[PDB]
Amino acid sequence: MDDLTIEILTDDADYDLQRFDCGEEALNLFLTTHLVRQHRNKILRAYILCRNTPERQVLGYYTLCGSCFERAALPSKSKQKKIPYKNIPSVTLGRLAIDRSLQGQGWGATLVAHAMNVVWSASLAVGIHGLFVEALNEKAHTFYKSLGFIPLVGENENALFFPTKSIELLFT
Amino acid sequence: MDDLTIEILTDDADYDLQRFDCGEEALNLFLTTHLVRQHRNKILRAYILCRNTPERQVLGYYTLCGSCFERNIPSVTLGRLAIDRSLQGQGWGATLVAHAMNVVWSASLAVGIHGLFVEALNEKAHTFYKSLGFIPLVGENENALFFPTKSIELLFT
Amino acid sequence: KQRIDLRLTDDDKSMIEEAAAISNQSVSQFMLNSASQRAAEVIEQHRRVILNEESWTRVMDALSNPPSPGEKLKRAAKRLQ
Amino acid sequence: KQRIDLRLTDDDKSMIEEAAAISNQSVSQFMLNSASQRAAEVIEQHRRVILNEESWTRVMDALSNP
Amino acid sequence: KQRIDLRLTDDDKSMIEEAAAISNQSVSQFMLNSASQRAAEVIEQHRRVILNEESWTRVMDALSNPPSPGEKLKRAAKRLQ
Amino acid sequence: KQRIDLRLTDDDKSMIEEAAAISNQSVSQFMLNSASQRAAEVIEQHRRVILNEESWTRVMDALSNP
Repeated sequence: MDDLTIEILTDDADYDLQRFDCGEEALNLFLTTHLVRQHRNKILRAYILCRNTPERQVLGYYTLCGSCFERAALPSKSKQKKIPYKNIPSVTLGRLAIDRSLQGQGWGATLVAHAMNVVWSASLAVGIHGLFVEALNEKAHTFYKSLGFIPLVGENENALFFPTKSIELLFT
Repeated sequence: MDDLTIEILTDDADYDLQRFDCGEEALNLFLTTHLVRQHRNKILRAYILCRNTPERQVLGYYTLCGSCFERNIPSVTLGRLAIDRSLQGQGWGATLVAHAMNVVWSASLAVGIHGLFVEALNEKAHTFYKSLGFIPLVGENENALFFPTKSIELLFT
Repeated sequence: KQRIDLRLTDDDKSMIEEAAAISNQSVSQFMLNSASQRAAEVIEQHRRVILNEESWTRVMDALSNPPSPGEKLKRAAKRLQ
Repeated sequence: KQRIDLRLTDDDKSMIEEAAAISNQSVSQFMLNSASQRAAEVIEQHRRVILNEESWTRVMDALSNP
Repeated sequence: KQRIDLRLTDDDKSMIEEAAAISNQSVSQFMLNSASQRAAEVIEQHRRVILNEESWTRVMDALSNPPSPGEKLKRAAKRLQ
Repeated sequence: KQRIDLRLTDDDKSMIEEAAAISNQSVSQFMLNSASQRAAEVIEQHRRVILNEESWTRVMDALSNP
């Protein structure tokens, strides 16, 4: 564990997968089949936390995708004018998993920071207002809440948000 | 002429369609170019006022079709109604409308129909229809009027 | 059976060909389907009366409190008999 | 000015001509306008998905190893 | 340009044949248009987030006055540097 | 049991693959389910239209006479 790095998945599909366990078998099985297939379809960008060795075993991963948001129905908008805005651009961090070996070691947080660094670098090339994450359960919810993510309520409950501006602030 | 009747278009197309003049070029031309083909394609049923002559001199007509109103609720509308110049000012239009209402009442006993819509191009037609009982409508429907089937039923008691 | 011959500009024909290719249809099939769908749509729309707030209220009122047939209409009906 | 011929069934023809009469048009005019309007809808929707894909590619390229 | 062989059950064939005939398309036309339109809307709906009144409010206020990065988050940011 | 030949355009194919991966299905499951649900919709609409034209026929007969 001297030699960890975070690399984008290289499309060759040449890592060591099934010897990976984070304790939640949804994330594990998502890595087993879904991650490489969803990556090669550019439905996501996979980032691999692995050792800088020839064997290259995986200790973590996260996924980034483009996304966009909208409001349900804008009322009383005869105020001055109405230039519609239908595809408001954002990025989603879909899922994030750490091998049980690296639990209790802040690696979740450093992966989150790395994703924010990727999103901030993209910020200067395309317009991106902020970063949603999905929190499937209580532990993920509070975890993301403790980094600054604002919870959304009501049928958007399982989603939190972080503005791109406060990402720029993180890297002053 | 004491020998005029009102009949469905009898699919004969055996009527004197050219001598008819009602005063309005649109209704005359609708008679001569559209009424027969639209009756045959079942977009409307055409009733003809004529006399029992060799060729049934056409002296007036009207059309009925299914419709519905919204914002499906079934209704009939009387689309077009026109009477020759010779018969005007004498109350023959009221008579055709009464006859159209009788057709719709008879239908309403076989099929659910809540009432009769009617179309009014100019203010002349609008005031005419308004004076038979029809309820004026407003806005994008200002050129339409309505008569509940219950009222038609009251008529024939 | 029946045949319709149609005239159109080069540009209209290119737009039609592109839309037929996107639809995975031939030019003839795309135009036929387009025309019959728009015809059906038009007929159905023509049979519907779309009432605004007040007109709807007035029709509903007429069905609740239907007017008595007026003198003029009574007399025309009597003229029928 | 080009020429295209279509063949219908009497049901379709009579329907097109009911619809033509209704919209104050000829049968020829009605069919041409129908195919043109619909071509426009189809092509605008196709362009929407191409433009969405262009957006997706820009952002996903930006999110890859920058 | 490409090909897919679908193996179909005899009932689904008769159903899809009825629907293709109703839309006067060939079976293959019907199936490929059905797949292509459904895939487009699945992708569109997957990428979009619809926000109700209050989630929208909180996202907006976040953009207006964005929050300061908390000490935990900054502490991880300085790890990966 | 049966057999069908379907040809697409590398764009259609990639897009179907992307949607199939989103919904955790095979590319065949996705194509079949899409065609099947769409055929359902279309037959249902055709049924509504048939019922509409029957009630149309019924009123138009009633307005001819008994």
